[PDB]
Amino acid sequence: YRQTYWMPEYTPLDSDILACFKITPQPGVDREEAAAAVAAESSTGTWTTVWTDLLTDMDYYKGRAYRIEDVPGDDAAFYAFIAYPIDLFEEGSVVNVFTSLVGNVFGFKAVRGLRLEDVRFPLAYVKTCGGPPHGIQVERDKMNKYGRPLLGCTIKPKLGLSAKNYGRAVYECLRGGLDFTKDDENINSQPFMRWRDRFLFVQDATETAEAQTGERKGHYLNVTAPTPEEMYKRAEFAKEIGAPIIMHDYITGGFTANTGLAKWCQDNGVLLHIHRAMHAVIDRNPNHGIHFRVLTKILRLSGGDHLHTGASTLGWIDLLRESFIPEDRSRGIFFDQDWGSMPGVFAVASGGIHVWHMPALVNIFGDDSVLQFGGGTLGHPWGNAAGAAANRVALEACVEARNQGRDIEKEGKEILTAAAQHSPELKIAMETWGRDLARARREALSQQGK
Amino acid sequence: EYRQTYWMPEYTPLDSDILACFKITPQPGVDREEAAAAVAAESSTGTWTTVWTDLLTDMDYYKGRAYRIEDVPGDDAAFYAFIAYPIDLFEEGSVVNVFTSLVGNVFGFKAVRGLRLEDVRFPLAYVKTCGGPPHGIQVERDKMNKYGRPLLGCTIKPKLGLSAKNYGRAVYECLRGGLDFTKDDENINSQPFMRWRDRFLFVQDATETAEAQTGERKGHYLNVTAPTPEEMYKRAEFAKEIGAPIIMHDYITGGFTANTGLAKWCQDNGVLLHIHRAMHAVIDRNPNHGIHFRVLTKILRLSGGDHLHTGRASTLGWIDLLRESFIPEDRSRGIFFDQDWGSMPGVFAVASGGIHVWHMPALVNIFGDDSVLQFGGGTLGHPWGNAAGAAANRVALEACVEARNQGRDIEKEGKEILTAAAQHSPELKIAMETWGRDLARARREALSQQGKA
Amino acid sequence: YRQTYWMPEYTPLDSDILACFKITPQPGVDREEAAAAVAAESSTGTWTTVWTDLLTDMDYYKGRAYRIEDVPGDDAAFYAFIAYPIDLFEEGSVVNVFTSLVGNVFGFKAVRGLRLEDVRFPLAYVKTCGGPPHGIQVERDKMNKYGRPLLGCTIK
Amino acid sequence: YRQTYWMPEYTPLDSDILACFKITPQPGVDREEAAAAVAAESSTGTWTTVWTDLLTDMDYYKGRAYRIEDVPGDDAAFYAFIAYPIDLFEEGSVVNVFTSLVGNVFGFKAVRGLRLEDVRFPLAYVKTCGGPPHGIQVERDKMNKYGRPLLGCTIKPKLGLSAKNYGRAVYECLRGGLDFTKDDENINSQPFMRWRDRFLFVQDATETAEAQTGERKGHYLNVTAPTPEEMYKRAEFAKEIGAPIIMHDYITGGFTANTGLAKWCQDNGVLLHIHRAMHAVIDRNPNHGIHFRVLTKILRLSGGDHLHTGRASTLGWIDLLRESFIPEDRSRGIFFDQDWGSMPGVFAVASGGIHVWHMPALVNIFGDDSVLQFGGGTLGHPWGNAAGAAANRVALEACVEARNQGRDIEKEGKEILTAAAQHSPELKIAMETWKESGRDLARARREALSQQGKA
Amino acid sequence: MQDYKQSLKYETFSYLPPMNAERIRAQIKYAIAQGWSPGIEHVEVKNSMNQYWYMWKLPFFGEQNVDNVLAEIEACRSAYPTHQVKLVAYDNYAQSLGLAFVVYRG
Amino acid sequence: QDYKQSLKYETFSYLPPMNAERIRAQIKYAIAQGWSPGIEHVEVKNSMNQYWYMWKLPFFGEQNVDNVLAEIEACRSAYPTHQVKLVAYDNYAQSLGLAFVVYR
Repeated sequence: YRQTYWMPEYTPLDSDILACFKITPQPGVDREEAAAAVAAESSTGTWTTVWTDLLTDMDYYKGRAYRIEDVPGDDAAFYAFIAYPIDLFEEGSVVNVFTSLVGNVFGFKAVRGLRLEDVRFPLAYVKTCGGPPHGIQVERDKMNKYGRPLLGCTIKPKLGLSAKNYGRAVYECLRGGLDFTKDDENINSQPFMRWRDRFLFVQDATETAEAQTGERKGHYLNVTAPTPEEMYKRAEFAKEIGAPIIMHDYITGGFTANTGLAKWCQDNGVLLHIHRAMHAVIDRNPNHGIHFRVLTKILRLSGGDHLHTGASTLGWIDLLRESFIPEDRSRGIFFDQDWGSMPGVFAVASGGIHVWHMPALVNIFGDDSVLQFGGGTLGHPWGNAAGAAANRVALEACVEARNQGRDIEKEGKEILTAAAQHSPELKIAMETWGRDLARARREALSQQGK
Repeated sequence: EYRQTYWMPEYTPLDSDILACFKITPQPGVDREEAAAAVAAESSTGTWTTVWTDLLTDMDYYKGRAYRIEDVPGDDAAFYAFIAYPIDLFEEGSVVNVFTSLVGNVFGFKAVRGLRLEDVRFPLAYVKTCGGPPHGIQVERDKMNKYGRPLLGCTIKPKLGLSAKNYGRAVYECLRGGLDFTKDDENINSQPFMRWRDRFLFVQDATETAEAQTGERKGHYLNVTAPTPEEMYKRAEFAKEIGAPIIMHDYITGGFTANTGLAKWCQDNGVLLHIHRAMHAVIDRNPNHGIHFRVLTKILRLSGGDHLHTGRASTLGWIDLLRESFIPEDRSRGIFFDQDWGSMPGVFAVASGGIHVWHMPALVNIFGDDSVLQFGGGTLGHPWGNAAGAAANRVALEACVEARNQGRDIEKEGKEILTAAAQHSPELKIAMETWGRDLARARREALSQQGKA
Repeated sequence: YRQTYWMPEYTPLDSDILACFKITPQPGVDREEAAAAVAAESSTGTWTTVWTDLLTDMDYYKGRAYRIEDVPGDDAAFYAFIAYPIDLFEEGSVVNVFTSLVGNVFGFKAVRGLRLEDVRFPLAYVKTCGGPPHGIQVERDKMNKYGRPLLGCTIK
Repeated sequence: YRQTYWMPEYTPLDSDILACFKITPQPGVDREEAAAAVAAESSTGTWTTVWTDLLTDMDYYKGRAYRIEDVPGDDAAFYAFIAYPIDLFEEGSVVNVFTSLVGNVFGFKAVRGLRLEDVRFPLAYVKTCGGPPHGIQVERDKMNKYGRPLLGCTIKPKLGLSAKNYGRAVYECLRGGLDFTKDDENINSQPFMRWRDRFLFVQDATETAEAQTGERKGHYLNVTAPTPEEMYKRAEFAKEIGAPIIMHDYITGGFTANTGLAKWCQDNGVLLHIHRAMHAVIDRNPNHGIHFRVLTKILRLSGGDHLHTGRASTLGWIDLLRESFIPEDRSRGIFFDQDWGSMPGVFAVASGGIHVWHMPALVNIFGDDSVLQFGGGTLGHPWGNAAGAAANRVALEACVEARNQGRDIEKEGKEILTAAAQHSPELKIAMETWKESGRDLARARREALSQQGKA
Repeated sequence: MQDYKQSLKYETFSYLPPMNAERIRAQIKYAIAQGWSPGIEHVEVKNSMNQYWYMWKLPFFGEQNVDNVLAEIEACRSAYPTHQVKLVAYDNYAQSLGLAFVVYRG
Repeated sequence: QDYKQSLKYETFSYLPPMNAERIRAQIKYAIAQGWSPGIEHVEVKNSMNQYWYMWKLPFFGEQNVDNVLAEIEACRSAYPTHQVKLVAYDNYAQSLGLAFVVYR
């Protein structure tokens, strides 16, 4: 392997895809044979040479291991940096780039563990992908929502609710002050709630709550389906009935399906909320799998307008949202990632948060985020509308504080208690439970280029 | 806390229930009943909380519930939770929804160190809702006119850099040599150096030319894996438009939605569907955290394919899962539930990956007739060309099958059989120098005379 | 007909389609043989066993009479219970199930009268059919009607 | 019911649909009132006269009993004859005519039994229906077959056979001398033999036997389906692959589907074989139900090119099926003149436990414009499907050559068959194997009306 | 058992031995007795599945004499000794052939 | 060494032609599996046809290897220019457990 595939003097081209693999080799392997093996197994599949290879330019069509680094800690693991000429891949196909990097090497017997940490998508390849159907800024304009994170509520129980009872919980949430409610990942078209009936009553709920609040309202109607035809049919019905946003399970429904849904959403002006169902099967083992920041770049190319994003955390949020993200090893960002004009994707926070988390969530995620309260909304003692108002008051007072200059996370309890003197719903609720870097680069480049 | 609602050791599963077996490695503080219960809740009704909306529903029917706990032989850190799910929790005919429901949330549960889905029991009433293989083994054999032996394939290398016409030339040489199939690699889609439509024209040209010169049906797994469903289907239609018998898909990297749709399209159009399991090792290698390949095997059979790559004990476990009509429980092979497929057809097991003439006796002895044997370098690497390597492998496969049919022990007698055939075959001789169903049939007989008894 | 199609020890599988035929037999035929005939006539309808049968698994692909009962208050008629394996039918086709059960056997001359009383559709076959487009509860929600029977008029 | 619906002086108009109901009345009801009730229940079904009736012309829009007769040899039952104005029905809809006549009245409690015996379809209503997609003479021309009844085999077992094995039986049959093989009525698309695979291998068999014999072959591919979209998809694939003939179960699939399929068959040149599965549920009980001759007429109007016809009544409905005009004939259960005009006739199909020894009586009862379908009588031959087919085909021709020579083929049966075996070893072995004017009237009347018109 | 020998066929009566003058005569008077019009056609062997064979002259409308038809058969066969010869009988009522069979298989 | 192309005939046609001992073994193996031996034949130009002529009928319940081998030679004699194929019907799978050309 090392003869052909370890190329330490190779400086990558701006058009190459680059991959950073954290290799954990067996005790008797030299780091360069392992790095050259991973370059070869993720590009040409072999070490040998048969007569058909000599019909081709073997020097151009191969991945190159071009640098090896230590891992702070695990002295039994090293980072292997690999370059792939842009021509190994079909344009506009996260499916083909993804297949090529991870479709084969991860069974390699010669390593104890393989972990794909990051992938440098060159700007020449980004420009071939459809990207977000709309992206953060177009979505704020469509929904007419500026100055705060958006608020959402995943409806529960995921199971056993009729369409109409389901619509009831949606209506009571949206009228309370939440921007969005959300179908669960597992809600597709089950016997207790067929999709067509759910879509109708949810849309009823959405228009009734919108007319009673004068704020635009959304609900992520989940179109994840058994086949592309069913997926598209469901997306078409949401458009026919006026629904402004739909949802897809991009990993379990799949990249081919999702890339297609994203492009249909842009063709049809339908916002697209993305769920990362099953990411943890893949991204949780720090020694074997694919890191969620790779999964995050895949989705932005493929297409999403929202994405659930759970140090590392704030790295992949930048990757999801900003125009340029500089290399930052302290955040596991191993390469500069340039996105150009490809719009960024709303970062979605979820999982067991309530009013007490509000000051931190506004602090950490910033304005261009969606904050999704499951039980934090429904579990309010006075019902869904009261808990939506509580969450909306808390969010808005944490934002007014931040704007006023205060350390919202330290003055958290104080900010909240003061605004609860104007909102019973909030007070009872308390009792129950990157950009500047990207723009600095644009200005600098506008003045003198390189 | 989950234990009270989701731990039901008194529950006996209905025959219509989906069952799962998780290998749970709990954190040091958590005891087994509570881990099993959390897993069951986080993969069905994803909470311990009772909010008012739950009281609108029958919380007792609409939940997964853990019903049995077991030790893991030789691992005290881990244990098995067996969990039952009412058939009503899932969209019918949608492995996308059963997959999402089972594995789309629970794997991030912080109170567990490692979670691994070992097996899933699909009830007959849910199997009958899924399309299954577009043809399956026996129908494909009829269409292709091949009986009494494993099928033979070769994957074209290099995977990168070949023009459409150069590629078809390696295909032609292989096929005319006696191989039944050739194969696009998983990464072969539509890259700048070989656009997909050009590849399809020249491969099909090679397929027709080799079929004319041999008198045996030929095919080449044309890869329709694509960025979008629209591109996938367009590529599939063109392969039918030109007369190709078989196409190919990367069901995991393209996705379960696209693949179910492709299988449906294939069955509606008479095109065989060869399935590649790319990415699977990301998921099924680590024995403490992920999804075992035998689960990935069952989802493919239900989603639809006519061939699946299958790669000791577990390996032939999931082969039986892939091909046979009924597979009884067997923990010696990692089969944790009886799996009844009914009349849903079996899928060819495909063996590939660094194999040559010398592996033939073991391959025939292990996979049997209803398998495809894929040779990478083992055909391209022959020193007289592709045609001769194809012939060498074809002769060595046939000699093993004739030897097996005759009562010989083809593994114990591997060298002798191949040598005795080497004498009538210069291609094989120099190539030698360079390098279960009984059970399902028994149960069907018994259930025919006695029924339920 | 009897030796192959009367199986009194067979217990129906849960995947089986079951039928209950009330048979009024002609005066000179025994109940065993008439049940087995109705089972054969409503599944294989074989009047002469030929070589193509031997290409198939004949024990599986056949209806089978498995029980007989008296008709209370009628000594001339009896109930024949018959099991059909789920594989005999096209999924999601009442057309095919109907045609199979009742398409041939009601003309059986060797019986004086034949009445199909009940059919057991197994869950695994129910799941293959579309069912009501909506059903009672969905409809009530669509029409916003609760707590009383609905009322209609037929125009004359 | 009587004062408005019993009209003994009404003479039926020629545009009227006429029905003949055999009524077995309950002990305490008179025949007048029971006829008038059946007429009302099968047209206006009024139990209380209300104000909306007075918005309509009540004298026109109603069925009317206009005659009653005794049932010969049955003092308990009588015949009620009823006229329905052509305007009561949707044009070109046997569905609507059927539903109107039989959709309500058979549940009339005041009657002990009700049997619809015959229906007079007036010419002016016949002209609104599509009819057979082709009919006997067109089909004969398309298949280039003349001077003998056609011969078919029904493949058995109905169940368990793979698509390819099923095509093998088909190939062996067709190549030995049958014109047609047939899907069983239960064969749709089951797990052991998906329809698309069945169609492909049957067509392969059809073409191979056709090339090996030089006579056009066919196989009735059954397109009976769960849904109209599936029915039409299956029919389109048979056309796509070159198949000359398809099959429908018109009762169990139903008239709406069958009517649409016959329309599609004419538009696409596909011949259409009609199976009568379920008919014995409706038509076996002589006291309650619908007689098969009605179901014969419904099928001619709805559309089919062959129809299974399975004593005096039997010969009657064959005439109703095949001929251009059929006179009233109570001895053959024909209660009204039926004029079909130019609407083509349909092949009658004889099946059910017949072998070579039935051939003389079959050629003699059915004549040329018929299909003789052998189930086990072809497959059961100790030498295979080809020899069994050849035996049936030799027996068929020799009976036709005998009859064309003037011989009493039914009397001289065992002799014509024996002189035939002296040249066909296959027919001889099969003989040890198993034991033992309608046209002319129609022509006479067309010529009569051609010279004189109304006379 | 005896193996079924396969060979081309030629529709009605072709599964019986070829017809002597006597058997042909009886078919012709059968047709005349039916009121059908006798007709004669011929075609090359390889083309026997053609819808349209060469017509020998014209149909024999109003023909009562079997022998005249039998002679016209002979003359057609003598003009085309390599061709198959067919006898047909037109039925103008049904616009069909009452009867058709190959007299010589060529 | 350059590769010599010629027409082939599916399973076993890459091995040397079978004498009587080898043919019998395949027949015995098929019976040992419980399959029904069968014999088909066809003109050489037509070997790729799905439907060959059936020689007689399949030999159901047949345990005598030597009687199937006789019928092969019987079929060869009746069609000396045809290819002769031995098949073995698997009733459970509705497939063929074995098929190979005995005489080319």
